[PDB]
Amino acid sequence: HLVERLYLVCGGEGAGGSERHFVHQFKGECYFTNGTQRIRLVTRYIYNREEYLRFDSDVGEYRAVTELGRHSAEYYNKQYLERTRAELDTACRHNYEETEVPTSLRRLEQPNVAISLSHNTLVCSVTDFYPAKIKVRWFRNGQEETVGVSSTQLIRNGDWTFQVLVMLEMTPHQGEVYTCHVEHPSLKSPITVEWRA
Amino acid sequence: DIEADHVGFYGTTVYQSPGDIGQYTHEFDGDELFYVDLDKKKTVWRLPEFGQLILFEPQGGLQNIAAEKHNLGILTKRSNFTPATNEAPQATVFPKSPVLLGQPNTLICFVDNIFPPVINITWLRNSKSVTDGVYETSFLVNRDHSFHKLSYLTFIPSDDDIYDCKVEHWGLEEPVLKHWEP
Ligand SMILES: *[C@@H]1O[C@H](CO)[C@@H](O[C@@H]2O[C@H](CO)[C@@H](O)[C@H](O)[C@H]2NC(C)=O)[C@H](O)[C@H]1NC(C)=O
Ligand SMILES: *[C@@H]1O[C@H](CO)[C@@H](O)[C@H](O)[C@H]1NC(C)=O
Repeated sequence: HLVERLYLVCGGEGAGGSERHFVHQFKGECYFTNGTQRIRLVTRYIYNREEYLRFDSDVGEYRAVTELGRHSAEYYNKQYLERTRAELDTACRHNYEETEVPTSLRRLEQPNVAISLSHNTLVCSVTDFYPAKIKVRWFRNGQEETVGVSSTQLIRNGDWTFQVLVMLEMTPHQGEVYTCHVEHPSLKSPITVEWRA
Repeated sequence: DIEADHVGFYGTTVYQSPGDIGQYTHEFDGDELFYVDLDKKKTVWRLPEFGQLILFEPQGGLQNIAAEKHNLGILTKRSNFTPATNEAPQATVFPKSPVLLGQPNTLICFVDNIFPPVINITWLRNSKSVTDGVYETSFLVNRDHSFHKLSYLTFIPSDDDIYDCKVEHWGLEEPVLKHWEP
């Protein structure tokens, strides 16, 4: 049977190129550590770019972040305090255990690996992988390089895959073998690609 | 910055006026799960297999947006009608996978520092605009309460084919092009 994703309730206050605009935002954030052993709930209310009001479960109540929210925090604590507290279980914990566990956290996308040449530099391209955790290693005739190794930051593609580029500072000699070596949760054993001078 | 293994945004809402522009999404570990189309009242999953076992009632998006319409009115007045500042976005173009002659690929335009969340991202091949094979994410939230956004173009890499990612935004005097070639 279909399982329902739940949401954190936005509480309400009491009561164009050159045109002015006005913006408001609400952010409901669930922080999980070791599955659902530690949950932290943080909800934010923001006017334009100024967060003025926050619920943080480590605090236990709404607080004004700036002066704009001084009276907001007193209203929200009267009207939504214990509803928001309970959301830690009815929304964060439920969503992780019942909807992330069977989807987001079972997602495994294996990386693709290709070496190309740009003294000189080898570029190992590691692409289309999910989740983010990965290790990339360079070897030269069976021995691991550690000096001369640099990588780009992790690139988030937005489609639930990442990529990264890992570069090796190298001078090609002889008939050496350079190997790009990738370890990843989708892979029971590493993927390797060899490049020969 | 809070330490955690995982982060769900189970409720990200933005509303602005005038113009009645709003958005509701969920994210997990920084990727979009879905947005509620607020006018059609339906849930639109980032990848279609997300909704095969899981359901999200669009009414939750409607709840959040109505509350935010109300909150916008109150806080606008309390701020003495301080207007938002139009930011200048910045774009980076890169391929989804290594570029290979004749092998279908995806060009990705990442656009950051978007605020307010209203923008145009379009593509040009050899200075001519391209509409087929184009997908665009929702506005995705940043720690500093700006937004980012990605547009995707399907392409066959060839020799000296030339692409530009074109961004127009209120914070830009003229559209900025971000170039790209293999
Ligand atoms: C996004 O693109 C649309 C279409 O190009 C822009 O809307 C047009 O704006 C021109 C600019 O003078 C007007 O003359 C037209 O009447 C508009 N046409 C339509 C169909 O909307 C829109 O302004 C762009 N947005 C931004 C932020 O630049
Ligand atoms: C409100 O904003 C107006 C417009 O800029 C400004 O001139 C005025 O000083 C402000 N008034 C009060 C009472 O805050």
